[PDB]
Amino acid sequence: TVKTGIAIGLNKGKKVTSMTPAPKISYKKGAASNRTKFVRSLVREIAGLSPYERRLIDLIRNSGEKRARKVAKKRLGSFTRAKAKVEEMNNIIAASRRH
Amino acid sequence: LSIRLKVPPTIAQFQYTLDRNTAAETFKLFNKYRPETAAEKKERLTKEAAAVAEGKSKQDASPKPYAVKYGLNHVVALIENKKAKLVLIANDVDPIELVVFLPALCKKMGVPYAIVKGKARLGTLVNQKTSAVAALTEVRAEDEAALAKLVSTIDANFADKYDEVKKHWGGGILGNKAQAKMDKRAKNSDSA
Amino acid sequence: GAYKYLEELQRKKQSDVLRFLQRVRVWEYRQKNVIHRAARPTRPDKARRLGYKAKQGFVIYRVRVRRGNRKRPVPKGATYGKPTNQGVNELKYQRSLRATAEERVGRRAANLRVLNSYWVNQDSTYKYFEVILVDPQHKAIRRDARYNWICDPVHKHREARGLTATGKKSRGINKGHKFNNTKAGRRKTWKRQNTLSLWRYRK
Amino acid sequence: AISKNLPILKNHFRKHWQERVKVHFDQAGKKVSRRNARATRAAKIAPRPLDLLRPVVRAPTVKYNRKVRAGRGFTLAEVKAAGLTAAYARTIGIAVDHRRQNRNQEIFDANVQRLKEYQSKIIVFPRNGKAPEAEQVLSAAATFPIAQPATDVEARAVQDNGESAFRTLRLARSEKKFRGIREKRAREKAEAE
RNA sequence: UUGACCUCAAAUCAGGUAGGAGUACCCGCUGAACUUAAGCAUAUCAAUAAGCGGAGGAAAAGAAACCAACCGGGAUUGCCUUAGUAACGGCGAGUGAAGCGGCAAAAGCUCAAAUUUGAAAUCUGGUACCUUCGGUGCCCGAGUUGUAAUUUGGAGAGGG
RNA sequence: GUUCUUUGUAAAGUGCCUUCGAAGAGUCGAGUUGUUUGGGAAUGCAGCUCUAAGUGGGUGGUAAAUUCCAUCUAAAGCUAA
RNA sequence: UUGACAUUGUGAAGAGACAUAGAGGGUGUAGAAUAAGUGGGAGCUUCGGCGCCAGUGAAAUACCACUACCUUUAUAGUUUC
Repeated sequence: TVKTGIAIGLNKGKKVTSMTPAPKISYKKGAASNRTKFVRSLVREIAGLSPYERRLIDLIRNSGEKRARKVAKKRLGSFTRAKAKVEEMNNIIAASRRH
Repeated sequence: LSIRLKVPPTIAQFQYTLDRNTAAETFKLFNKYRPETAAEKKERLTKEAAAVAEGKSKQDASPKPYAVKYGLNHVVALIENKKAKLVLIANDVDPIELVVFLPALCKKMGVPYAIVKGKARLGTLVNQKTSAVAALTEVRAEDEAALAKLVSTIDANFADKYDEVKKHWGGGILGNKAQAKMDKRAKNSDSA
Repeated sequence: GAYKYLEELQRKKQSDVLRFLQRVRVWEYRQKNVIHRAARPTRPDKARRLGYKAKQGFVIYRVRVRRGNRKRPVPKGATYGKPTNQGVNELKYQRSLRATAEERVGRRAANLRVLNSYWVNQDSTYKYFEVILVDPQHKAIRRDARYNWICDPVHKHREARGLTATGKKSRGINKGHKFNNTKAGRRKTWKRQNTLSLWRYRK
Repeated sequence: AISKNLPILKNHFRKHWQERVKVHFDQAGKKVSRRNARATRAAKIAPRPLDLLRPVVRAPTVKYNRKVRAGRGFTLAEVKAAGLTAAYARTIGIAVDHRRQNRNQEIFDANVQRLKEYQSKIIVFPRNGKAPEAEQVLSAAATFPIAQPATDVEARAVQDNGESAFRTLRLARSEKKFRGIREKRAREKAEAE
């Protein structure tokens, strides 16, 4: 981020001429592949959905995308999982009644 | 499970059994295909001592061991490589959680699965006690017509009944003394 | 191998299709007593990554206790000191009802050696934590190939240890800020660090 | 009641530190004993030096300067670009780190160069017995001291072309703070389509 | 009108295991009072005294979902220092941790998540033999609900 | 320092290119109550309802949310001085 | 001693009051009238209807509002019956 090379003030850090080789070995836990999307297209299709999620799929489209998110917010316990669970439901509805 | 009350839509196949007319030819077909027992294999190693070991011929001067396929709750390479044909189902099945995803491992890939009951007698042709499935990828020409014939039978008696079974639940089975009063009550309530 | 499909299975037992099977799981758990004899494991996925070998040693127990807290047998409150400290029912325990699944069958484990433990099914009255044990005086265990530490005097018999797999299940005893409390123990993590160590060569 | 204008002591006093004070009357006790184990249990037992050649690592933070510290190994990247493998270094005596490597250039240009003054100074004895003795040194940690590399000497000419500094760093600190304020109104101004 | 596998049992045999004393130090769980108190509760004393169980021959903890905003950092505990300033307390009496720097002592490892599928190779038990903290051969059981070999976050496995 | 044996057309480690990247299943998080503590509006332990993710999750001594970056790879065990 | 969720499945379930909006009657003497306690009377699309049209007379009839609602229906649903 363009260091200063001198005393602190504007930027933070020192001009380190790193060779930036190979970092860690597990940044991307998920990917496309043919196995990660093979289990959910074989197991999840059996049970379908959960009783508490069969009501949440009738609030997003019907009661808009505001209060419906609050319902699932207190249902879980946090809002940090409202974009990793509720957002995932957008692909479930489209792969059910739509397709 | 499938006697008293309702049944889970994920299964509903324990109430259906296979006839003894088709299962007879099925068991006899797997009779000729079985690995050698421990009593007739360890001694065989001493016979090939002057043909394989001292003969310097690893898997060269030996007949092809046409063994029938197998595997139940441990199937990975038989799906990704598309090497699954005739698929059987266990009888007892103690793990209840390990039976609700067995037909799904054949329906998605289009593998002709057969809902059968029994794995103990088929465990004798594998040098064990319990068995599983019995597919054939590299079958000889001796039983070529005796394998493709059973394909049309299974697909027209098992593959055609999966989507319809999944939708409906399953029940209406009579109990015991319960039906000796409940059914006798509606008779007098309608036409005494 | 094919346990990848079992990984997805979590809330499917409560879904409107296997929710009836949930009672079938806790079914056999209550029908049996506390101490008995079992055979092959029911969950090949959990009772495996904790230590497994297809032979005669790795089993799965089935202990049944109550569900709630505990009230000390004091004559309707033998304590009774400070109004905040008081409360025989307000004393809703604090630090042990999880090793209970081993703390009582530990007598049945003192002659053995507890490997690990887990959970299967529960209700609103009892608790069912299946625990796997490994016989240390078994020659197949004393040799094998992988494990070579079972012979040495190592374990603490997981029933009075407090450092069980179900005990190390919690217990944040790392190195950070949330781990400075019980880093040493209970006494030496206070009686020692607050001790003015005075040598011969005083200042 | 009242201590008036006196510093109130708030240390470990009121507690029962009559039998709590863990006095240590050793020092010289464990000294000689370990030294009887350094000339026997470390000398006449496994003829290998204890304190090996530790990697000269620096001690950062502005709070401390011209310091010097040791490490636990020379990673894997430094060993790979040395001459031998990692598994082979565990047999000789070369210290190897763990769980990760390094990315800094100054680190790579300090530890690798030091290994060249160690690997080329020693040899490898065969596993078929033999292995003669040529008087080894039981001190490799404090053999080659490395201080902080000095830059330019004390003879720099007068160079100036707008130092400011005090006025520059003052606006630099302000620019660091006022980033989501000045650019905030500027972004809402250029969006006027 | 007739034989197997799984689950659940019953002895006095070869071969094994269990019930405690002492108990410095240390660890897990549960749980009090007295002293001080510009009255009483909160708080301090005190994750305490006493008592009980298990493991070890040091224990607990520790080879990173840790510690930083710098010159990037290189495992745990303890003595010295950081460290008596902040925090907690009817802000009263009291309690009061961790990081940087420095010193002593160093060499680290591996299950499942993974099918050899064109020869169930390893481990347990019994008999004989032998060089008995062991090895070879024959005969069983456990074992298709997949063992074993290889591999461990620093990458690793599967081809040419 | 010796004497007596062929393990082995074996085992292990290292470099480049293509095809790749698995990760523990009532556990974590959040909320309520009790106990304890040095941690300031939830640090550790125990119990309960709701209840996790697969280009992910969590921490880094001051809660939450939106747009970026980022010290780790846990809920399993063993391990001199 | 009391209550919600969960433990603990299923929806063929007799009869009510609601969470956003548009009609339906506002009838006491007299005035043929719907003049509802109070407020507002120069006004909204302007070519055009009523702006204060007649008799009576305490209050006189479009117009963004504090309003008591006799009796129904109402989209994905509904804590305790």
